[PDB]
Amino acid sequence: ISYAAYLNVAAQAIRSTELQTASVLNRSQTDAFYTQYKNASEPTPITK
Amino acid sequence: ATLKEVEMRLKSIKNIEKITKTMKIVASTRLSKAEKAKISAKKMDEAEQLFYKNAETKNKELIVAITSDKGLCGSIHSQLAKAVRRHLNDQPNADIVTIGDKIKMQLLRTHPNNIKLSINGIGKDAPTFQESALIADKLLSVMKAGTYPKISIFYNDPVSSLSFEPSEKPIFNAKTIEQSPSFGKFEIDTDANVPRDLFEYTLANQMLTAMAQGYAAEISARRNAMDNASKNAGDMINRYSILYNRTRQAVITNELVDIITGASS
Amino acid sequence: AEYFRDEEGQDVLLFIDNIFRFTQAGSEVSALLGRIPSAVGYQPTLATDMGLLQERITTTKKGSVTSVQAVYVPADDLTDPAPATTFAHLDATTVLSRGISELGIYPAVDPLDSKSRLLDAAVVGQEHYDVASKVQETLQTYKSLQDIIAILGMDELSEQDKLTVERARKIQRFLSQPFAVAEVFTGIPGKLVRLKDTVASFKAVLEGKYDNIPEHAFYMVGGIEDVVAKAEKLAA
Repeated sequence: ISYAAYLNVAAQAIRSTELQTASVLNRSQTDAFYTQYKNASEPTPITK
Repeated sequence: ATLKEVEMRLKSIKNIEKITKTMKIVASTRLSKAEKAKISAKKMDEAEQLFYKNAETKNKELIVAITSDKGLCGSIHSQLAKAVRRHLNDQPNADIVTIGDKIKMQLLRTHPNNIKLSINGIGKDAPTFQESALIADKLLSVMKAGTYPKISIFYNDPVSSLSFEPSEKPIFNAKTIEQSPSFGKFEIDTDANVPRDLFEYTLANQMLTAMAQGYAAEISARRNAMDNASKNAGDMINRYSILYNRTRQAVITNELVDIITGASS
Repeated sequence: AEYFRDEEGQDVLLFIDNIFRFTQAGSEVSALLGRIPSAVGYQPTLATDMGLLQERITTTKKGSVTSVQAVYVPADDLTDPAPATTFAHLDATTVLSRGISELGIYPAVDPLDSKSRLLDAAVVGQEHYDVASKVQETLQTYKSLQDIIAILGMDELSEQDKLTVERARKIQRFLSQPFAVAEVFTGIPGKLVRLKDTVASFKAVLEGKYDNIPEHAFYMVGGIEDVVAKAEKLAA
């Protein structure tokens, strides 16, 4: 866990009063997954 | 025949122009979101940069590269790659993390080994804090980012919103904080592990900046590609149109030749 | 014209309007006599008719008739037997167009479809030829140079590149020359400019003696003498 991960998670948890604009809400989520790779072949993606 | 083979191929070029046209209009919309996002990112970054000068900028390596998952962006995919590969001469066994499907392809070929981590979801979801933060976290455990003395980022700088220049910068290592005066010029007692938090925070803030600047240089090159495609298709429309037309004139002439011979009969 | 030349030794200039309407009239004149018009629907007696016409215009030791003619094509078709056959006889070609005319340019002669087979290095001198070739070259590069600058950025011109721009665009203006008859088209009464002042102007613009003077101060005047007036007013 990066510092910026930790604090990100803080930002996110708070989006669990919804008094804010739409870009703000977007920034705290993403659909992105990361394809893991071996040192060629690819181990299965785990959600980012 | 001749006639019809001109005529169908011409349709292909015409459909292609329409597709490249539509796509370029759409590029212009994306470039604006890409720029707004870049400003805010770059400004956040600037505040750590004030610091890094005064600290003294100082000093296996890691390579990061920045692309969208979508293609048609001209030669961004491979020019950026070409600069990744040039610095692949300074160490063969360097671990390359490819951010976007398109840059992944060119680096995979030169060494399959160096692809260790790669990122899906750049094209659906624009550069934003969530991506960069999760990607900064995984770097530290998977890639041995922290225990590396070298980390460098490659991207495409959006010098202006109609241009792209490929550029590199360093992502200021925890080794850099340690051995630059900034436990001696910048104060903390022992109240926090300032290297292990500051590094991790500027891993992401710099990276976000590289992501937003790249998305903007790229989309800007893509508008250019899509424009240039539309022009190559236009040249081709005109040039095949003439080639068809002369054939019709030959056919009219042959019909008139039949009328001349038939008139003799 | 020829009477003048043969027995009074005079130099004369013979116009024709469309030589297209001479081909088209010629189609008809063949057909009535019984001939089959084949030349893609045009007279078969084509070659001889052009030959008589364009070989009665020559230099005798008395005088010379010379002809300026207007050649127009059937809807811009160059494929056809008629445009090629015409182009064959012509010693030089001067190409005038309406696209050029809308930019407030008289002579509207396009300097990249202005070409001669008498612009050789023996016919007009060594100097004249070199002066024409550098004046030709500047424009030719210029058009190309604008293409990739536009794609790369806005104005990304170098010191080297914009030396070429200055020179090119000053030269485009310098072509102008109002005509009394074309008073209305320039919006400016006529001027009369000569062969010597064509020459003087281009040597000077080449050497950047006329890269001291902006683009608008060549606009609506021709030769060297004329443009002395304009340089003076531009400064004072």
